[PDB]
Amino acid sequence: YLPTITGVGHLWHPL
Amino acid sequence: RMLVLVLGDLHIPHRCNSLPAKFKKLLVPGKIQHILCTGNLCTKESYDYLKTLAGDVHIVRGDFDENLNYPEQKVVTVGQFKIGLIHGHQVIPWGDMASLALLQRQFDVDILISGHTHKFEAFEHENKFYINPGSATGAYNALETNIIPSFVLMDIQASTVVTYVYQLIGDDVKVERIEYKKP
Repeated sequence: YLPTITGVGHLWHPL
Repeated sequence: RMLVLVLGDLHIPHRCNSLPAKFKKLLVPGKIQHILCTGNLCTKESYDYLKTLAGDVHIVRGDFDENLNYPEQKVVTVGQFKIGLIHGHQVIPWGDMASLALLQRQFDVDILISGHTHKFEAFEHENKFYINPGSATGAYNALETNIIPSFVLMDIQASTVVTYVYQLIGDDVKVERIEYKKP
């Protein structure tokens, strides 16, 4: 996961 | 599934000495299938680096690129998606929507990638998708008020592309994701 640019949460990403 | 790295306007070494370390740490050789580079590398060192990451590297000619032999534009097909690539300094006003839409139609592409502005974009317009990866080094340009480093990763499967944008925000990488479907 990485933190989202906008907001508080996180996002899974392919790298 | 095909992963496509999209980046450009590095301006190494005249404006920036290197890719941000945390971006470089994210790009593991062998992970990514295709690289689409908008240009302004501006030297062979950076082309050599991209070739260590993937076996299929495409690059178009920027207005500061030392290698003037890079094609001025390119169309590449990845899965179901035809993708257009141009650096974008040729479009006046820079980033002009009507001009980019004309390029979309003339290239006959589902996705049009351009650069030059050093501003990341990822948006749908009249059922086509437009990407600008920004500057992977945060290189200044003539106009903008200091630049956030960014690059894009496209995750393509069947008729869907999931576009990830990576930004170096302060000293940490953050991400945003946008989904697009071939109509």
